[PDB]
Amino acid sequence: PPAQLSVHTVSWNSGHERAPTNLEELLGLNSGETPDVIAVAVQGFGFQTDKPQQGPACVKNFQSLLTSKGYTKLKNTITETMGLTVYCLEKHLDQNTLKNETIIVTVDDQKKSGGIVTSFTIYNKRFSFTTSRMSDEDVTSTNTKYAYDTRLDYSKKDDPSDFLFWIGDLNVRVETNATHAKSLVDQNNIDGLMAFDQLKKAKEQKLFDGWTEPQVTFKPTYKFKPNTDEYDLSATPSWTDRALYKSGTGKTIQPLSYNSLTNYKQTEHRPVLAKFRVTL
Ligand code: HEM
Repeated sequence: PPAQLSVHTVSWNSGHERAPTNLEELLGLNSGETPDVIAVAVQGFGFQTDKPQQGPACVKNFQSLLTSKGYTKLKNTITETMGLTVYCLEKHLDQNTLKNETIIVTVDDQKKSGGIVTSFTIYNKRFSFTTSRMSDEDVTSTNTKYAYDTRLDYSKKDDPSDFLFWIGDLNVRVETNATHAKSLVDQNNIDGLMAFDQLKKAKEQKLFDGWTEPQVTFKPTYKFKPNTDEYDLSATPSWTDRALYKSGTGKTIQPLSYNSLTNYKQTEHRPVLAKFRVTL
C-alpha cells in the first residue's frame, strides 16, 4: 500500500457551456503530474435531456485522454443540473473491496436541487466525493439558501469515511455591495473581501461543520462577462465554485494547490482546481 495518494478536484458552474477542447489544463495534468484520483463536478442546465447532444463528445474526449494515462472511470452521474465524475488509476482497484456506491438526493419536487455522493474504497480506506446545488428561492431542510444537506455529509454517519471532498457551487456569496467588493479586488485584498464571504455564516449555523477550505489567494471567480476578464458588476463578485475537505477518522489531508483557471473564459464563472495529498 502506498503511504500517500494525490487527488485533484475540479468544479465549474458551467451553465450551458460545452466541455472545452483542452482538458489537460482543466484537470491539472499539464505540468506532468499523474494524480491517483480525479473528480469533476459541474453545475448547469439540461445535462440529462441533453438537447445539444454533448454527452457523446464528453465521453469520447475525456475517455480518450484519461484511458491513455491509466485511469478507469468509477462513476459518472448526471441529473438535470449536476454532474459528478470520479476517475481512479486502474492499478489501485480491487474489485471485491471497492464497494462503489452513489446516492442522489433531490430536495425540490422539480428535482433541480440537492446533490450526489459517490464513495469507494481503495487500500481499505473509504473516499467520498460530494457535489450539490441549491437555488436562492428554494425551501430547504436548513431554512438557508446554502447547498448543504445532512444526507450528503458522510462525516455524519456512524461509520464516517476516511477522506471526504465536497466540490461545487455551494451557493455561498460575498455579502456586500459590488462597488466595495470591486475596490477590494483592485487592491488585491483577498482576505479583506473574504471577510464578507458567507461560508463562515453557514458554519455558524453548523452547516459544513468541521469542513475546511484551503486558503484562497485568487480573485472571485464570478461574475465575468463571457470571454473577458471583466467583472459584470450587476452582481457582487463572489467565490462560487469551492473545494472543501474533511477526514472522519483523523487522516491527514494536505492541500497542495487551490486556484481558479483563468484561461477558461467562455462563461460567467471560472473553473476551480484543487490538488491534495492524502496520507493513508
Ligand atoms: C464544460 C462543461 C462540461 C464538463 C466539464 C463536462 C464533463 C463531463 C464528464 C467528465 C463526463 C463523463 C465522461 C466520461 O465518460 O469519462 C460527462 C458526461 C456527460 N455529459 Fe458532459 N460536461 C460538460 C458539459 C455538458 C453539457 C452542456 C451537457 C448537455 C447539455 C453534457 C451532457 C453530458 C451527458 C449526457 C454525459 C453522459 C453521457 C453518457 O453517459 O452517455 N455535458 N461530462
